[PDB]
Amino acid sequence: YNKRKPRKFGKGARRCIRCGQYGPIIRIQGLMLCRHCFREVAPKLGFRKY
Amino acid sequence: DEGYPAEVIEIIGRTGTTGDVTQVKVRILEGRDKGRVIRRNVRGPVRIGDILILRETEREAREIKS
Amino acid sequence: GKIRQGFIKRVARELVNKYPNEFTTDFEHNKKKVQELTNVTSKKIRNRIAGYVTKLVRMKMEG
Amino acid sequence: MQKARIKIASTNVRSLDEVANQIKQIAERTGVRMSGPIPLPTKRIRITTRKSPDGEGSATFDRWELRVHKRLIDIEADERAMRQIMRIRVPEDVTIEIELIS
Amino acid sequence: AKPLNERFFIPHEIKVMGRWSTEDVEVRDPSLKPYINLEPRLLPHTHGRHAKKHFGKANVHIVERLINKIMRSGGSHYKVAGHFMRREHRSLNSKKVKAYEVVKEAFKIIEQRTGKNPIQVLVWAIENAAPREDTTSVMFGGIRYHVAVDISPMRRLDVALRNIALGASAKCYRNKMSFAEALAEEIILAANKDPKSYAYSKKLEIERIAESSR
Amino acid sequence: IQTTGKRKTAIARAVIREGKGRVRINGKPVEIIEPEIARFTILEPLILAGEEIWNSVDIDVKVEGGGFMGQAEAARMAIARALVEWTGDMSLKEKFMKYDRTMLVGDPRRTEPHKPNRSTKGPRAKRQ
Amino acid sequence: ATVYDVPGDLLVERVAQRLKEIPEIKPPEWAPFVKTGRHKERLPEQEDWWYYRVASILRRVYLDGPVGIERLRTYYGGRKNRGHAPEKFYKAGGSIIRKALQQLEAAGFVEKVPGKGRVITPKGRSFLDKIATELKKELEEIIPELKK
Amino acid sequence: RHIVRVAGVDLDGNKQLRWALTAIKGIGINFATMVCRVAGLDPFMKAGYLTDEQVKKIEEILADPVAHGIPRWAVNRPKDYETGRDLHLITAKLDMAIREDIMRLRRIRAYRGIRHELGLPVRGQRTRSNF
RNA sequence: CAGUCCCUCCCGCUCGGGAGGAGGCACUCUGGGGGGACUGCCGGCGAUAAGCCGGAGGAAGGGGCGGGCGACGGUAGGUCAGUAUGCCCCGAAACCCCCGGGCUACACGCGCGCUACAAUGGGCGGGACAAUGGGACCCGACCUCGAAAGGGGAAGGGAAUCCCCUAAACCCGCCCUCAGUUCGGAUCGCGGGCUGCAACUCGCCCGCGUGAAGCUGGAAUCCCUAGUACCCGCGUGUCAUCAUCGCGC
Repeated sequence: YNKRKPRKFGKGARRCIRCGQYGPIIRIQGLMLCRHCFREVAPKLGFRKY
Repeated sequence: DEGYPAEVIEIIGRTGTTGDVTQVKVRILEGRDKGRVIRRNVRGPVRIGDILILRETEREAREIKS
Repeated sequence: GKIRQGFIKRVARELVNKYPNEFTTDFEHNKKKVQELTNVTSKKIRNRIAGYVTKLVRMKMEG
Repeated sequence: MQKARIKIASTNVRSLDEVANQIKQIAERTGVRMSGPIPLPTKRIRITTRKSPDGEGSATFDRWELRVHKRLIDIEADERAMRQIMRIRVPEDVTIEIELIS
Repeated sequence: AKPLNERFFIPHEIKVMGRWSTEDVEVRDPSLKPYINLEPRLLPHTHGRHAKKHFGKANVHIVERLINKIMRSGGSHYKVAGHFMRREHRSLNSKKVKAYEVVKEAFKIIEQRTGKNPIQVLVWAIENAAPREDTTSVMFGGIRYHVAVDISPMRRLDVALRNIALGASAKCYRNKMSFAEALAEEIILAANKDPKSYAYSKKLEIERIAESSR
Repeated sequence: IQTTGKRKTAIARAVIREGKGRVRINGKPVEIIEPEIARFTILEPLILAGEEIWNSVDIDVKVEGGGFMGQAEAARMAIARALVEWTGDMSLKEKFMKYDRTMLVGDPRRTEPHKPNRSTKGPRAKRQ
Repeated sequence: ATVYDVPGDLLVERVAQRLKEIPEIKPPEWAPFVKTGRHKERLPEQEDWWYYRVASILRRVYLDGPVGIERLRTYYGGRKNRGHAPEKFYKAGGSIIRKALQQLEAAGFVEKVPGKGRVITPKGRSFLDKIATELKKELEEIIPELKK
Repeated sequence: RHIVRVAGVDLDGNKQLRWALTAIKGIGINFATMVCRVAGLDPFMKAGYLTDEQVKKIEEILADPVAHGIPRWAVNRPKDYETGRDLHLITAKLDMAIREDIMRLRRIRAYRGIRHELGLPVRGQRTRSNF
C-alpha cells in the first residue's frame, strides 16, 4: 500500500537524478537531469559556451 | 508653376529642431534675382550641386546662434 | 573604433627601435617580419602590428 | 581484395589528429595502401536553456554546443597491419571502430 | 505560355522588363536628372545594399524603387478619411514576385490606354507630383513657430513615389476594382496634373500650408 | 571549362563546351522555366554576351539548394563566369561590371541567426 | 527527346487527354464524391481531375523510379487553414492515389518492386517520351531555340 | 426561372446549382455537389433552368440519399438515435432532432445538458476572459 | 550523360535527348591548415599626433559581420515550492499512501500570441525549390486493405549510407464574379481514428446539415532600421496527446 504506482508516461514517471524535482527533465540522448541542475554540471560534461 | 530652380553650392551645417533640416547656401540660377546666394533650409538629404526649387526669392534664414 | 590599442603602440616602438632597417613601407613584408620576430598567435593582432609599423615606417622618412 | 574501415571519433581535435597520424605512420611503415583520413560531418549537439532559475526576470537563454568530430580511414587488408592498431596508445576521449568490408 | 515566352525573348536586345527601351525616354525638370536611374537593365531588381550607402539609392532604377514603395504599403498610422489600409490577404510583403506581376499588368494597362512609352509617362507623373515646399517647427526662447522650408530633390522623389503607392492602396482597398487598374489611374492622373489624383492633391496640400506659414 | 556559383544557399555548377547553343538548367531548357522573372535573370549574362557566343558554346548547369530565385541568380553567376573563362575577354568582363558589380564578384550576404525573446519572426524581433 | 526537355504543364495535359481514351483508367464510383485531399476545402470542379492525377502520378514514376503511397501523399499535400489557429501543411488522400497506381499497374505502365516502391516499365517510358518528343516537335516549331 | 422552389424553400437562378442548393438549410456545398453528381448533372449550371423532373430527382435524393449511391458518412446524422439507420435530416427535421437531443441531455443530467441549459460552452473552452 | 571507350533502356528530326551500370575523381560539399585583409595607399581634414572624411584598388575594408565574455555597488527585487542552509513548527500529525473533484471553474477588467474581417481573393491541375536537427517499443521507406485518422506484412537505418522528406513563399491552363457570401470557421449533434487504466470537468484529428462576430477600428499607443524591417513557412526541444507557445532553421 506504501508503493507508488508504475508509470512509464507523464511527468510523474520522469524525475531528475540529481535534484529530484518532477519538472524539467531534458532527455537529449539520455541525460535525466533538471534544466537548472544542468548549469551546475555544464563544464564537467564537456560543454563549452560559444 | 512659377518656381525658381537654384543650385546648392555650400552647406553651412545641419539645422532644424531635430537635425533633419539642413541649412544650405544656394545660388539662384533662373529668375529675377539671377545669381543671388542665399542661405535656405532644405528638408531631405542634400549634397553639393543639387537642384533645389524655390517658391520665394525673398526668404532667408536667421544666422544660427550656437 | 579605429584607435590602435595601447600595447600595440608600445610593442611597435620597441620593434622598430631594435630593427629599424628591417622594416619598410610594404605591409605584407613588415607583417611577415612581425610574424617571425614576435610570438603573436592571433593573425589579427599580427596584422594590426603590421599596419601600425607600416604607418610608423612611413613617418620615419617624412620628418 | 578486402578493406578495413576505421571510424575514429572524439571531441578534442588534437587527439583525433594524433591517432590519425599514428595510423598513417603505421600504415606507411607497414607499406600498406591506406585511404587517407576523411573528415566526416562533425555532429553539433545544441542545447538551449533559460538562465532564470525562477519565473521572475527577463527571459534570458543560453545555448551550449558540443562539436563531436569523426574521421574515416579505409585501409587495405593486412594482418601485420591489423596487429598494430590494437597496440596504439589511444587517448580516453577517442573512440575507434574497426570494421571489415569485402 | 506563349505570351510568357514572347516577353522572355523580346528583351533579348536589353529592354527594361520586356519592352520600351530607356533611350526614347527623357527627363524634363532639371532636378531629377542625377537621381533617377534610367540605365538600361533587363530586371528592376538588384538586391543591393543601397540602404547601407548614404546616397547609393540614386543608382537603383526608378521602377525598382517604385516597387520598393509599393510592396511596403499596408498597415500604418495614417487613416486617410478614416480608413485602415492593410494587406490582410496574401500581402505583397516579401512577395516581390506578386508586385512584379502586378506592376507588369500596370505597364500593360498604361500601354493600352495611352499608347506611349510607359517610362515617359512615369517621368511625367513624378515630375508633376513632387511637392516643393513644406513646414518646419523652430523654437527660440521657447517660442515654437512654423517656417516655410524648401525640400531636397531626393525627398521629392521619395514622397512622389510614396504618393503613387499610397494611392494604389487607397483606391484598390475595399473595392471590386483591382490594384493594377488603380495604379494606372494614379499614374495617368498625376501625369496630367489631375487634382483628383491623391498624389497631386497632396502635393498641393504640402505646398500650401507651407505657402501660408511664412 | 567548369565554373562555380554561390548565392545564399543555392549552388550552381556549370560546364561549358563547344556546341550548337544548347543551354540546359538541371537538364531543362532555359526558355520553358515557368517563372518569367527567373528566366530573365538566368538569361541576362547570355543576353549581354552576344548571339555569336550564345550559339557557339554549349553550357550545362546544375543548380541545387535555396529557392528558385537563389537558383536563378546562382545560375546567372555560373553562366557569367563560364562565358568569361571560355572567352577570356576583358571587354566582356568590363561590360559585365558596368551592368552590375556582382557578375564576377557575387553577393557575400548570408542569413543571421534567430536571437531569443520571440525568435520566431526573425533575428531582430522582440515582444511588445 | 524526353519529358525533361518539355514543360510539365503541357506534358501532363497531353498525357491526360491521351489516357482519357484508355479503358483501364477510370474514376471509381466514389471518386466524384470524395475530394482529392484532406487539406482541400471544396470539392474538385472539373470532372477530368481523376485522369490528371493519373497523368501526373505516372510522370512521378518516370522521374523518381520507385514510388510509394505515403510520399505521394506528402507531395500532393497542401496548406489548409485551421480557423483561429494558423494554416498548417497536411497530407492528401491515400486511397485515390492508391487506386490510380493500381489502375496503372493493371495498365502495364507501372510495376511494383516489393520493399522498394513502384517503378516505371519500359513501355511506360516509351509512351511518356513519345508524348514528350511530340510536344518538343511542336514547341520547336513554336520556339526554334528548342532545336538546341 | 429567376425564382425556383425545391423542398419547401426558395433559391435564385443566378447562382450555380451547387451554390443554389446551399440556401437549403439541410444541404451544404459538398452535399449539393455530390447529390447533383449522383443526378448526373454538372452542379455548375445556373439554377434558372431547373426543370421539374430534375427538381423531383433532387427531392427524392434528399428523401433517401443512401439508396442513391451516397455513402453513409456524408449524412449529417449517421446512425440516427431512434432508428439506427443513417439519414440526412432536412429543415424542421434537423431542428426537431437537435431539440430532442437537447431535451434528452437535460433529462439524463449530463454535463452537456447543464451547459446547454445555461447557454454555456461544452467542449472545455475557458471562460476567464473570452466570450 | 563534368569528359565518359565498353554494357543496358527508351525515343527521335537521326541532329541527337534523357536515364543507369562500367570507371573516374572533376564543382559545391564534409573537414585537418594557411593566406588574403591591414587607415594598405592617394588627397584632404585634423598640431604634421591621435584619429577623421572622400577616393581608388581589392570578393570582402577606417571598432569586417553577430555573439560568449557585463567589473564596483545598488534594487533589503525573486527564488528557503530544488538543490547547501540560519531559525521555528507538526510527529500517526503540519507524516505518508489510495482514489472522486480542482488547479480548465465566469456579469467581468487587463497583457501577450493565433486567426477572421477577400477579388491580392476561394477552388482544380502542373511545375523552381531548401534547411536546423532528430529516429530503436523509434524514423519508419515500401507492398496491400480501408475515404480517412489507420490496420496486416515489410526493407534499411544507433547518423554525409535508411527514414522523418513534404518545405513554404511563387507563376500559370481554367472556374467563380464584390457578396457577412462560394470569405471565415467559432458555436452544436452525428459517425469513425490514435494514445493511454481511463479524456464529459479532461486531448486532438477525420467527414457530414450548420454558420457567430468580424466587412478596416477614437484619444492614445509599443518596437526594427540591410539579409535587416516587412512577410512566409519547415523542424525540433519538453513530448502518446496537449503549445495558437518557447526555441532555432
